[PDB]
Amino acid sequence: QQHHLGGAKQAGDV
Amino acid sequence: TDVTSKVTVEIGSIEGHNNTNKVEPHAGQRAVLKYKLKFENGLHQGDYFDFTLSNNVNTHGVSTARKVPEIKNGSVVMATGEVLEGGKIRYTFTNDIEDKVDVTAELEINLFIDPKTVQTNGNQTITSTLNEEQTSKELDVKYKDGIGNYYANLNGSIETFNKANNRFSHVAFIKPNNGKTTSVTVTGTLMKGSNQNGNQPKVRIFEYLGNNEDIAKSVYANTTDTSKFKEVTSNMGNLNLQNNGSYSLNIENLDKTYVVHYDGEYLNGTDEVDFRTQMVGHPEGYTLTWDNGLVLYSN
Repeated sequence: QQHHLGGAKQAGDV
Repeated sequence: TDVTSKVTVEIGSIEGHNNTNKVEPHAGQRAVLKYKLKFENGLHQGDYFDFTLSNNVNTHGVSTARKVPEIKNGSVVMATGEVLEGGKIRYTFTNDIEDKVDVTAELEINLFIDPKTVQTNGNQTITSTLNEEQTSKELDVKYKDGIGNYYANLNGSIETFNKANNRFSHVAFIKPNNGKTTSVTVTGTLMKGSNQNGNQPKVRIFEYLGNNEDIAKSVYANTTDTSKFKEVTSNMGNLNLQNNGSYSLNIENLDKTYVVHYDGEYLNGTDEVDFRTQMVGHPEGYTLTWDNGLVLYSN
């Protein structure tokens, strides 16, 4: 309700 | 000599992630090009062949290095590859091709959906064209949406990751939704990779001047476009930069979408950066936290 959390990851070589 | 005409695609395929027909680039997924190639005899050191990838993919994703795997027969390097302009990959033969008979080779190359060219969810045809032969795959591309509440949406993406020089860049979009938010504080923190002995990051702040519908779902920001992004870094007494890579920024009125572009170093010996953006806002308090991490792949 007062705090929301999320995320993502980007792909790349190496 | 250009010997592209001497190369046969015996087998060519493009696959989505985990051999599905889908790629979720914000979950660190990618596509894969697989080739089995035959070469006519009589080729020489320095002869070369090209193939071209559709502009919806590249071979680097967030990485700044533009490399492609060597073509090998066992441990023997038969040719080396380069990324040229416009989707072109060029392989140039080594001395080891000389006088060989019935040479074949397997090539596998990771393909990363380009956020500049694929800006929204959709079906994308990925192609690789070698010597008139077109290898083709229709893939579903799906992006994430950031994290939101009634008052705002927070989103962001690592823009570049430079291993060679231990630097990365990142963009965060701070977008108002309904009602009125004041006294916003936005922070950026290296959760993994902070160099306590380093330099302060370069942080630029931009007003987004376009419509919200036109913000790329892919998360891409061409911050050089001054019609879309008005730099206000100088206007913003309100920005504190730390030598450990952290920043804090106060926005008094979130009356439009703000963009924070970050360019900083990270600590040598860190395999991959984890960067957290957190926003605290006050309606007329709440927190939104958005983490960006990396998934790195080898060829």
